Amino acid sequence: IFKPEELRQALMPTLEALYRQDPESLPFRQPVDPQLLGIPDYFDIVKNPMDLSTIKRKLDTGQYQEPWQYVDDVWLMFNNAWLYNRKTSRVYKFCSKLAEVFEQEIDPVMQSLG
Ligand SMILES: CO[C@H]1CC[C@@H](n2c([C@@H]3CCCC(=O)N3c3ccc4c(c3)OCCO4)nc3cc(-c4c(C)noc4C)ccc32)CC1
Repeated sequence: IFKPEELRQALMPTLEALYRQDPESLPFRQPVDPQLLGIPDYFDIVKNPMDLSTIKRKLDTGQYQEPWQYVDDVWLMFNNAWLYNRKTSRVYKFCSKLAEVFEQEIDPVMQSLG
């Protein structure tokens, strides 16, 4: 219902705001690799992986038809990390910071799109 360029122009700054977060975004900039990490149970627990680079690609390639699909992918990323990692880990606390940032950025944008 939305043109892919309008979605990208409006939404990409909110993704850029996540990428700008250092150290917090670094573990989220590429898909979780259970082979490199030695965690063969990762895809048992996380059935639908998501990360910043995959969200960026879906914006870049026109895979979102409406902006709540983008918001849902961002929250899928967050919920995957909170689900798999322990609350004392960097990834878990880093994820919480990304959620704080995203909440503030996505707010005016979703209003502007609808
Ligand atoms: C810049 O490419 C690298 C980024 C980080 C690396 N990676 C590591 C490493 C494994 C070595 C031992 C260590 O200590 N790692 C580490 C952990 C956190 C870091 C960090 C390094 O450096 C950047 C800031 O935070 N574990 C990770 C866990 C996840 C993850 C998420 C999200 N959901 O579920 C899981 C499980 C994702 C990436 C991970 C992988 C390539």
